[PDB]
Amino acid sequence: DWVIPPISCPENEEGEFPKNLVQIKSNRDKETKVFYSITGQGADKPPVGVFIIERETGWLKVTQPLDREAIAKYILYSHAVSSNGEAVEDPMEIVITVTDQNDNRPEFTQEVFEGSVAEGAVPGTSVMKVSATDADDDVNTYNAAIAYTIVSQDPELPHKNMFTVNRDTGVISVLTSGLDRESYPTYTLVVQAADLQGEGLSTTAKAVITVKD
Amino acid sequence: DWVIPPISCPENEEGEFPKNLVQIKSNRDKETKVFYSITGQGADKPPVGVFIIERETGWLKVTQPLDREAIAKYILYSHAVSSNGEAVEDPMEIVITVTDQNDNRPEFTQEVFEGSVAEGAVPGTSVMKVSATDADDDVNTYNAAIAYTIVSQDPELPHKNMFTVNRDTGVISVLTSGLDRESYPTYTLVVQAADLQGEGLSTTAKAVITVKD
Ligand SMILES: [Ca+2]
Ligand SMILES: [Ca+2]
Ligand SMILES: [Ca+2]
Ligand SMILES: [Ca+2]
Ligand SMILES: [Ca+2]
Ligand SMILES: [Ca+2]
Repeated sequence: DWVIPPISCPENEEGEFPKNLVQIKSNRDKETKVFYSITGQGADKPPVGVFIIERETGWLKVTQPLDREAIAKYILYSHAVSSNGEAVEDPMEIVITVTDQNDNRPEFTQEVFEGSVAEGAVPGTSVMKVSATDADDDVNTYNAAIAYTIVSQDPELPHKNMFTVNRDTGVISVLTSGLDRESYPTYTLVVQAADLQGEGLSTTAKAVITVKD
Repeated sequence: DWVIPPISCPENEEGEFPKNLVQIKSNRDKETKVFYSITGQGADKPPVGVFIIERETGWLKVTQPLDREAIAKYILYSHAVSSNGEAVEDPMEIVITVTDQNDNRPEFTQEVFEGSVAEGAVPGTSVMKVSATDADDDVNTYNAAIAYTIVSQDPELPHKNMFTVNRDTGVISVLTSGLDRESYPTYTLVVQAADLQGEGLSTTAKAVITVKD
């Protein structure tokens, strides 16, 4: 069957407010003068006044930019009251969904990750995992699709690239041979996480790897 | 009962196109992949491509600025077809109404109106009528609500204001005494018509009045 989807409104809208969303209507507006109102969170309950309805025309409007990450869905109820003061409809549920924009940058779950690896570990050996989260919409967009990279390694010995990271999982592995605890007991890697599959907003953190016997 | 009003779109919209109007949906999109299309005048029939629908999301959009005075109402039908090629809904009627903007100036139905009046006619005597039309929406707005005025009179004798016009009807009447055929056999009046009850767009024409015995 054909059905009516929730009203959709993108977050972070700019320009002239308020903005029309949709017109609601009671077909009793034929017999009497009808006045429309809305109730619910976002209307008369917190956050108050985010949405309003024009009492005589039935035009539902949004008055401010929205934030999906604050509230992703609103449930309101419309009311219809004649000029003589009687409700001429049962209140009608109205659903509004807020659509996503890429406005949150990824964040590593810690500033410094620690791991260790045996000096004799064969190339390919998994050492540790770095992890980042992204508040944007991972279900319907790539705004939270994170790619992990290694930005730098200190020291750059015995080779510049002793390790590699899984672009999707943040698991760091031994890339080449030569780890040597006596010479270089510790490595500090700067790792990067970036959304839009690596092309978007980005953040960095450190991974400190202790070489063991 | 609560009912669904036609989609409303203001004429002469500016900025980024296309613009979203509303999202339609088949709840069979649960069982199979659904592809949406629209037919009708404004879609696949002239004017072609004014409205389109995004095949996978169901978002109906308008691609150009509209002109209420060209077309004030569109009737389209939406279709729903599975990826395997069967229609999964009966086509649904979709109505779009175009809302008015004050973009037509009034026009007198002729460039020169002619009338005559007996020189002895008492003040108040109705002489002639000027008439203007306005293509904008006279039902729902004041965009075609015309006010008539007299801009000038030639000659300005025996008095500057021998006549007056009904602001609403354009009927011109004798305002004062002194008309005298031998002295001033003819008057040329410039009359004005302006919408928004006199405050809006305006045009002028002439009224030529012959004084009779
Ligand atoms: Ca946000
Ligand atoms: Ca993001
Ligand atoms: Ca977001
Ligand atoms: Ca127009
Ligand atoms: Ca007009
Ligand atoms: Ca118009």
